[PDB]
Amino acid sequence: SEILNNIILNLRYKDNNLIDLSGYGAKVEVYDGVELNDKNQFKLTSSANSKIRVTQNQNIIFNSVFLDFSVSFWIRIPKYKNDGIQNYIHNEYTIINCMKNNSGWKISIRGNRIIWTLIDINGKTKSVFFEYNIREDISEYINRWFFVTITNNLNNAKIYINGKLESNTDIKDIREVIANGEIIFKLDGDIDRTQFIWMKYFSIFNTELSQSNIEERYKIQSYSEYLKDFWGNPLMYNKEYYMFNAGNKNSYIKLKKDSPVGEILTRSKYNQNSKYINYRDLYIGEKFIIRRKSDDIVRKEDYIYLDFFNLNQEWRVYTYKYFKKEEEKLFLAPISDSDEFYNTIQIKEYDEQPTYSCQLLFKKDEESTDEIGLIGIHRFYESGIVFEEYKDYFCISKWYLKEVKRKPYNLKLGCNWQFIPKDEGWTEPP
Amino acid sequence: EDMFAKLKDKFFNEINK
Repeated sequence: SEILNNIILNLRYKDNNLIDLSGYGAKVEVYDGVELNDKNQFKLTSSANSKIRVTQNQNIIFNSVFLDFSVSFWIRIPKYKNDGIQNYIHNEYTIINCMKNNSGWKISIRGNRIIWTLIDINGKTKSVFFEYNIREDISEYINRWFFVTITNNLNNAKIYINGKLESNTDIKDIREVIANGEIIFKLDGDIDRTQFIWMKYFSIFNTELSQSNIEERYKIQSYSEYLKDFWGNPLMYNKEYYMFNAGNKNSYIKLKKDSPVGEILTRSKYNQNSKYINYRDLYIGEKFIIRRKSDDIVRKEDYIYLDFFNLNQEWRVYTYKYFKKEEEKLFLAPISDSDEFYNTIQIKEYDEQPTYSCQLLFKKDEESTDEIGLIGIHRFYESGIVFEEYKDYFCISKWYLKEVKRKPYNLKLGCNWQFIPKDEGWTEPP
Repeated sequence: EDMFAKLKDKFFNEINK
């Protein structure tokens, strides 16, 4: 119950609605423009009716000496529009505002920066923010779910991202801040018509949360029986996905021309000459689809078939049953029965820390406890008549079997995969 | 029918040599 101490507002999904489960009974009014789902996610758009109003229980008591409280929530911010970089970088918009008599707090966003602002009764202001890079090949934050926690005490305001301290601002100068006014969740500013934000698990505490307490809540809220996709949403059966490899982030799978194997190519990247932004393309390579062996949620330990689309037909990923080396090239072919190929894969999650990566274990039989190997990427010698050249191939490897047991789990292992479905928050026009 | 068999052969050559 550690992560339930001092909680004074806990918004949770219930019957197609959002309700305060803090135990203090705050009134919550979600207007028709807010999209909600049973995974506790809610979307704020640019529509005028896309808003939530929370009226706090006025009997709640706050620290009278100094501002001693914390706010936490998960958020997913869409990628910038390539042809709208300037507005992205410059236009700041409020997403959550709690003001009373011109005093209070607010959470706002300017491009790739998330901002926390406090205004005391004298009108004095202070802010602290977290900005993520927008020039990396692959970002851990753009359009992906991440955990935010802001804490305030007598001396400073801190921002923790995914359980870790990222920013701090001294606020010893700030005097009384009125924090019990109405909370308005709504995009406010000069925003594009297509702008939107997803949020989840919004909570407020009347105390400064410790780093230990914050890291703990991160893990508890990251926990689920099901696997997640690249953006952090639940992984699904019967859904098209591109594949990403954590150990070779700039690599993607492509069916080799005239050969039933998967070769690994290099991800292309942003063309247009904008020194402000850089990224590698995500929607490339073969389109895969996970099928249940037996639209659902793919859970750890499930037995599946990893299929993909090859010219108007659904194909499948197989492993030869008798390769004699440590690792071998996977066989990518039509769906059919065979004596010499395994097609059953058990999807796993070996990491004990929050992750969006999963592993693919080929099984002889669902029943047999025998382990054939894990799917990964390996460099194969393609020695040609002239001289020997090498090339990476989509493979099965027995070497990962032992490595995945080492603790702490190695996040960079080549057997770590992520699934990327097309998402409205990530657009990559040529 | 199943040319799955022909492919199986292109596979074996791809790994063999």
